[PDB]
Amino acid sequence: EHVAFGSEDIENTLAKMDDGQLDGLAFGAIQLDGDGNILQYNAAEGDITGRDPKQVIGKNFFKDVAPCTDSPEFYGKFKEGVASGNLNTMFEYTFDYQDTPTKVKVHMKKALSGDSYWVFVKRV
Ligand SMILES: *C(=O)/C=C/c1ccc(O)cc1
Repeated sequence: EHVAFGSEDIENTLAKMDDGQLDGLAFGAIQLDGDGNILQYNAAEGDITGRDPKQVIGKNFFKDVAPCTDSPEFYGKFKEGVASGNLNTMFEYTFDYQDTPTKVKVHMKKALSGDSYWVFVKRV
């Protein structure tokens, strides 16, 4: 899939993409509901993080899968955006729960229709 990380229309291009289409992206992509439950999780993310994309669907990202992101700097920004109904933030972060610390760039952006939210990830 020919889509770049951080592109200004990314929510339109990814919108309603099925699981197989998402696996073709060059960067990690997760779709969360407003509570942080995982709706979609692509192959590129599983390769970065080691998690199995099939097993994490339905788990809570902030409680279960990613406690290192349960902080003001990640989860706090997510819940603020869910509450306001808009979200578009990009920052660097370190994942250090199930592996050696790994630095990434994260882009969280509200998905175009409904009340769903994207978390995009690439290595830095
Ligand atoms: C810290 O606990 C981060 C964990 C994590 C980040 C991203 C993922 O896709 C899965 C786990």
